Amino acid sequence: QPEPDMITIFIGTWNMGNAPPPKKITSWFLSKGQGKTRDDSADYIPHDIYVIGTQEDPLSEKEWLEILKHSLQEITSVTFKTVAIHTLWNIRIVVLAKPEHENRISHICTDNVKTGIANTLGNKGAVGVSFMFNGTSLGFVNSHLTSGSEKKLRRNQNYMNILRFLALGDKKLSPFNITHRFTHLFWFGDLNYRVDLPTWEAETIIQKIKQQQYADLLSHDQLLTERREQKVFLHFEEEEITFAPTYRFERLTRDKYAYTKQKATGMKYNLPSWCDRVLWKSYPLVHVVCQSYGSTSDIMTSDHSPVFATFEAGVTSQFVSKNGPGTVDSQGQIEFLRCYATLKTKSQTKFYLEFHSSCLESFVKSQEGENEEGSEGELVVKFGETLPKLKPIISDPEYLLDQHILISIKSSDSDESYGEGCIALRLEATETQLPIYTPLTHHGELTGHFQGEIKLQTSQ
Ligand SMILES: O=S1(=O)CCN(Cc2ccco2)CC1
Repeated sequence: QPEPDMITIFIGTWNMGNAPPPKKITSWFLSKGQGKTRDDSADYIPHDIYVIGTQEDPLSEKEWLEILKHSLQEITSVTFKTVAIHTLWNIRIVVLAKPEHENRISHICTDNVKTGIANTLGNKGAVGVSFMFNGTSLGFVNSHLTSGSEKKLRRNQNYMNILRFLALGDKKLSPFNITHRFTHLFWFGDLNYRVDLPTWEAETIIQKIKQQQYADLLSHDQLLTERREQKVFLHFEEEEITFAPTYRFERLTRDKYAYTKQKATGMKYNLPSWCDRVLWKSYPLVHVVCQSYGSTSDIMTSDHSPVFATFEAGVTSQFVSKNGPGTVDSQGQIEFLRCYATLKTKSQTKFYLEFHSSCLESFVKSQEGENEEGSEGELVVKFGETLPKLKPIISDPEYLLDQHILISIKSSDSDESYGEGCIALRLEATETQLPIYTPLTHHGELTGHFQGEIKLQTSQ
């Protein structure tokens, strides 16, 4: 039985509004309703992995797992295996996989982050799961961010706390947060960003939704505008939204948006909004294609509609050679030429690099770089031809061209990372000097850039 080089992944997010689900939820897992929907001819074809995020989930883990498994079994005639389940308060993540994948999945991790302080600590935060699928690392985050149209900056702070503090993936990748630890990272949930239009415009917004005219609403969606201004979710992707706002509905129908202020809402308006979202970030030049992104129309127990997204995702095999794992493959090498980091910092410490990759036996520390002043005020750290030659464990180009090098630039004085990025080895040529580039981030915000040239030697 050959190992796959692609899988499909289902991502669901549903804020259940503290109510039990209806008896049939299959439309969610079939990607049927409004938006980018899945073709009927695929209904019996199981996804490889199903990741279900709920918020305001009133069920026990047992109760929800039985509903999920019975749902998938009815659709596909396959009995899915539970990879992981993790709950923080009423925020939950379930990962299910086809039974044939059970011995392809390992290194399963779960964690949660509680956001806020005092008043604002006790119901918002995130849960996550990570694991390896053969040679590919996968991370999943379900977050319930702060509510309210006038709290976008709190949501952005919630995001940074979650990516800083959620402890998933390989703990040896110590300079890197979750935005660099995975081949593919999916971040979804009730992100709670709203359509920022005046309250007086509520009925006009409803009119537009009835006409399926979303453009003047999406141009005011806080998540898209905050992303465009680089305030949140830097270097993440989202499919185009072509489904109606998923919040706030009257329960038991989808015919009415319930937007007006009530004692139950703290006297806040809830204008129709795309609260419920799926975003992703994959390493450079790895295959990832969104094949559905939409909302169900027939699940009406909550004031939110469920959201689905599905993806093709490239995966690699657990490579063994005569040499690595457990030795190098002298036929292989990675050289950096003429590299420099440009940093936004005001500090004047010396800096060194760390190179991390599962194609190395362990991470590699560089010598300190040479600091110069840039023309427009910046710090330029030059490494010259001084960088250590990296010795991959396997030299086969079918393995090495699919790998990635994570880079951290660290202060000599504090050993703290001032920026993290990632370089793909999926090059146009081997034995050839080629330009490389990554932006550098720290705590998910832009801190600089790293650019230079690479020269990769494989056994071919
Ligand atoms: O780096 S990008 O692929 C990120 C997405 N966009 C920009 C964008 C549009 C809306 C919000 O942000 C193109 C460049």
